[PDB]
Order: sequence, then C-alpha cells, then structure tokens
Amino acid sequence: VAPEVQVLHPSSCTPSSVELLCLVTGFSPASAEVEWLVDGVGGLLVASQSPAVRSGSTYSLSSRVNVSGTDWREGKSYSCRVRHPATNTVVEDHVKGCP
Amino acid sequence: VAPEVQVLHPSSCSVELLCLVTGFSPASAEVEWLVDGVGGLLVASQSPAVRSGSTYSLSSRVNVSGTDWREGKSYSCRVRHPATNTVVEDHVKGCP
Amino acid sequence: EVQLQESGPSLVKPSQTLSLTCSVTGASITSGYWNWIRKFPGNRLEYMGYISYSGGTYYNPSLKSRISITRDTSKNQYYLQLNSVTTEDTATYYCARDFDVWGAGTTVTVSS
Amino acid sequence: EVQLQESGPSLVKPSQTLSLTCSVTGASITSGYWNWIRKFPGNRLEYMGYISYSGGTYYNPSLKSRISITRDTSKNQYYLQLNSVTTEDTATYYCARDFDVWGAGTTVTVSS
Amino acid sequence: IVMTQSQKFMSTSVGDRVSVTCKASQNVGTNVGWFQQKPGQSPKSLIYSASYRYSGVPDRFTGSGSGTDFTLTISNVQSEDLAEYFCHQYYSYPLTFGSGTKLEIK
Amino acid sequence: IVMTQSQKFMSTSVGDRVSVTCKASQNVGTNVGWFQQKPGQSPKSLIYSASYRYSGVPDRFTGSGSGTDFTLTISNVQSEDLAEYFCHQYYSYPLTFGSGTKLEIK
Ligand SMILES: *[C@@H]1O[C@H](CO)[C@@H](O)[C@H](O)[C@H]1NC(C)=O
Ligand SMILES: *[C@@H]1O[C@H](CO)[C@@H](O)[C@H](O)[C@H]1NC(C)=O
Repeated sequence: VAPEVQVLHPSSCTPSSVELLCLVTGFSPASAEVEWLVDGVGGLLVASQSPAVRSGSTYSLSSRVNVSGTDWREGKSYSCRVRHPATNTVVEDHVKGCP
Repeated sequence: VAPEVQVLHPSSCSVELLCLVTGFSPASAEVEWLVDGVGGLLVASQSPAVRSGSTYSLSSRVNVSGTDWREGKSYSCRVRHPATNTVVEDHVKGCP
Repeated sequence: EVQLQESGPSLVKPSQTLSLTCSVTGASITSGYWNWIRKFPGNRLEYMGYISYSGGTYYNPSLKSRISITRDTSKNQYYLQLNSVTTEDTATYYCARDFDVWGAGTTVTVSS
Repeated sequence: EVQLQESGPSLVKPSQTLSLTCSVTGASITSGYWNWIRKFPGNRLEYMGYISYSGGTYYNPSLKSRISITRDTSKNQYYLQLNSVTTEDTATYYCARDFDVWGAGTTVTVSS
Repeated sequence: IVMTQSQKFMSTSVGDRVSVTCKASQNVGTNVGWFQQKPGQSPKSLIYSASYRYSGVPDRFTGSGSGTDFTLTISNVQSEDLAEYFCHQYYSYPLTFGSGTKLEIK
Repeated sequence: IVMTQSQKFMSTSVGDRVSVTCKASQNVGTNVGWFQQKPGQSPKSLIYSASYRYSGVPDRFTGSGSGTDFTLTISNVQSEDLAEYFCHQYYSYPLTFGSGTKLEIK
C-alpha cells in the first residue's frame, strides 16, 4: 500500500512559468502527503493540490507546480517526495532538464 | 460536458507519453494516437476508467521512439467521443 | 502510402438501392477511423458518415434512415448503401480516413 | 536562511526532566519536515523525532511516550522533552530538518 | 456547424505571399485543417490542426490558428500551386466545408 | 533498518581517490544520502537526494550504488576533508544511520 510516484514534464522545446506534474498512485489507506524539492532543498516550491479520488481500495492524486522558465536547461534537479505516515514509508521521484 | 485531454511525458533527456483525459459526461469515449498528424502508427496501453462519480476519467501510455523525438516529430492524442459527437486533442512537439 | 479507391455503379435508377464500396490498399481497417464524404457539383461538400475500427457507426442526420454504412473484415473494405435516391443525389463520392488520406473519388449519376 | 541554534540545560540529574530547544532561522518551521536526532559518545547516532507542517508528529520506537516533540509557531522554535533523563541519554543532540540544514548541537551530561 | 469562405479566384504572381481565410459561426478553436484539391488528382490533407504540416507537406505553406477567422499563407509561390483549397472542421462529428477558393498564377 | 560500514577508517594522500562502502540489510532502493562530519563545526550533509548531487556540493563526488550496497567515491581529495563520512538511509521512516568512516592523511 506504499505509494508509487511519477513526475512528468509538460513543456515545449522553446526555453522560457513551466508546469511540472507529480502523479501519485496506488496509495494511502488513510492519507499521505507530497513535498516538492529543488536539488534536494525543500520550501522553495508550492504546488496546487487536489482531493483524493478513491476507488475504495486505494486512491490516486497529483500536484502541479509552476517552475520558472529560466531554471530549466540550467542543470537544476527537481524532485517530488511523497511520504506516507502509515507504513512509515517515503518514496520519491527525480526529474531534470536537458541543457 | 466535452472531454478535456492533456498529454505529459517524463522527458529527462523510448519515452512514455501519458494522455490524461477527464470530463466525460456520459462516461464513454475512445482515444487515438497520431504521429505528425497521421493516426494508426502507435499502439498505447489503455487503462480502464477510474469511474469517479464526477466523471469516468481515464488515461493511456505509449512508448514513442527516442530518435523520432530527437528529430522533432510531433505526437498528438486525439479523443473521439461517440455520445457527445465531438473530438478533442492535444499536441506534444517535443524538442529536436 | 495508404490509398483508397472508390468502387460502385456509374448510374443508379431513381428509388433504387445504391451501393459503393471503399477498397483500402494498406494499413488496416482495425486501426483509426474511416468515413464517407460526398461533393456536390455546386462546390459544396457534406459528411455522410463515420465507421469505427472496432465496429459501430455514426451518421449525419441529413442522411437519416436512407443511409446504411457497414464494414467488411478480411477484405479491408467498407460499403455505403442508400435505400432512397433522387436526382439531387448525383455527386462525386469519396472514401477517406478521418483527417488524413482521401481517395480519388467517383461520380454517381441518379437518373433514368 | 540556514541557521539552526541548539540550546539546553547542559547538565541534568538522573531523575530531572530533560528539555532542549532549537531556534530555526530561515524559511519557516511551517515548511515542515523538521526532525530531532542524537549522536552517542561513540560514532553511532539515531533518529528521535519529526514534526509535520500540520502539527502531526512521529516518534521513534524505544522512546515511546517520552519524546513529546513540540513546536511554537510564533517563536519559530522547536523543543524536546524526554521526561526522566535516565542517565543513558548523554548523546549530542542535533536539529537537522530532514537532511537539509544541520544546525549546532550539544551534549547534556547526567551525573549525581 | 457552418462555414463561410467569402473568397474566389484570388490571383498571385510567382514569389508572392498569398493568403486564404475561412470563418464560422462557431468559435471552433484549434479544431481545423485544410485540403488542397488539384483537378485530376486525389485531394491531399495539407494542414493538420490549427497550424502544422502533415509529413511530406512543404514548409513554404504556413497556417495560423484562431478562435474565428482561421488563415493560411503560401509563401514564395513557385509552380503547380493552383488548386481549390478548403477549410475543414474538426470540432464536431458533423462536418462542414466552405465553398473553397481558386488560385490564379497571374 | 540495519546499516554498517565495511571499514571504520581509511587513509589516503592528497590528490588521490578514496571510497567508502556502505552496506545494509533489507532493501531500501536508492533512498540514501551522504554526510560530512566536521569536528568543531556544525556537521553538514551532501548527496541529499537519492544518489544525486545536492546544492553547492563539490564536483569531486556524486552518489553511486543501489538496493543493498552503496558507495562513496571522492576523487582528488583536497584541503581539509580528513573526517568521518556517514551513510544515511531514509527508505523506512524509523530512519537509521550507520557509523562514519574516518579519512586520514596517509
Ligand atoms: C502557472 O501560471 C499560469 C499563469 O497564467 C497559470 O495560468 C497556471 O495555471 C499556473 N500553473 C500552476 C500549476 O500554478
Ligand atoms: C515501454 O517499454 C518498456 C520495456 O520494458 C516497458 O517496460 C514499458 O511498460 C513500456 N511502456 C509503454 C507505455 O508501452
């Protein structure tokens, strides 16, 4: 019942806000929360949240953050860290641009 | 309600294209994948609908060649809707 | 590289069943969407109908009841049947893939 | 900013309440994912606490019903209480924010 | 659904940039494409979506999207560019086409 | 989680490469990081992410290894880095730290 996380990059080739979407699926009896980090540093990114849509056995949800268009292709590493209080398990995903 | 379709990909320099479609007021639709505007060339794994009470949204995942991506070939996800009799689509240009 | 070729009678009598068959030269009738469109001499076109690769059709209400569209299987062909024709139905008929390749077209005269 | 300043009693008795505080300067405590860890006189160390941005907490096994880690939103301060010190808890305590910012630490000696 | 193409027999000289437009009562959005019909040949689907090129389509012919009044410009007209052009709706399963335009090389 | 170092201390001359092998029981994926002990200074973290670099970190070292066996490999050791390196694992939330490996000048 631990979460699975995948982060997708909805952006065109042209440089310069660019959205970044974190999808969390197959998780949370009870609940879990999502934190966004830049190069391992939290507190810099605030993503829009969505309510849980339940299948009845589990649920999925996602969050999306507006990352500045001048950071992509500069080598910055972005990540989505999903932590589930129940089961005491934390999972994360990591994305990068292409300089 | 006409469906709303968006296509996202992992990027990070085959690459999966995940087409997320929601907003099906009668809960019935089908999805076609196209390359450079021509359909029938790609086969995606089609997931069942989540059957959310708000709308029976669903998604599909396709593996598209890394070379075509590097060459700048665009891909699109087109959703056909037989009950509302409409077509919606989204386009991924990628980056040469 | 995937062509369509129209085939059918050149003339049909009034109030006589008219049937045309699309011959598909490539790809497969099991992928994408296929249709029937016709052009009238006065530089105007109308869409007559839609064929799903999985089976099932959609028709333009302006062709209601008289129009019957079906699909073959192993022969990669589709056909359009009209059970009522008049002189205003003389037109060039085209087979096409939705939003992609069009055939050359054929002209059908409705007259004695 | 990244300035985490440790403060505590320095010396306590075996039965007295041990209480330590961390002053966190930079970002906000409300950002969450703040922890409390300790390093023993040897080179082993262990995790001993978490505070969420929501106010929820987590306690490490073997310190059950003792840690009672608490935060003060207006002060931007966090603090630990272990009830009786028990004389074994002589490790250097550190304020680390989930591997992002390690601050100053300090030991507390237990003797009588 | 409806279409309006109030243009006929437009002329262009070699090298000129010549445009064609189409309007509709519906806003449509990025749900159009265009045809090129040359007499004696099967028509080709030439413009994909609001503005794109189907594989094999030359770059000299560039479209422009809108929510009304969709357009196309043929840059650097050379030869064998005279055809009837049509505006094609994608918005709904019922389709409509305009009456099209004819191009002259004078 | 159970973590251990394969060697409590190591020594290497300036300019050469050093490495630390971190072993653990269970399977923690890639949810690891590295930590630089600085005696007399507040200790500081590195490779905060899962085997990926952290802001500011010198380019001499990036994360490596997976599952059960992780390594630190710092090439071209320079200045004052003769201290303990700790391996941290956060896969299971009752977070476990291993012992550090001390680097000596020779
Ligand atoms: C990003 O900013 C644009 C600005 O118009 C806004 O439309 C979009 O919804 C924002 N997206 C997110 C995820 O904040
Ligand atoms: C793409 O191919 C890999 C090859 O193993 C497979 O694991 C993955 O599920 C495929 N994804 C899609 C969307 O086809």
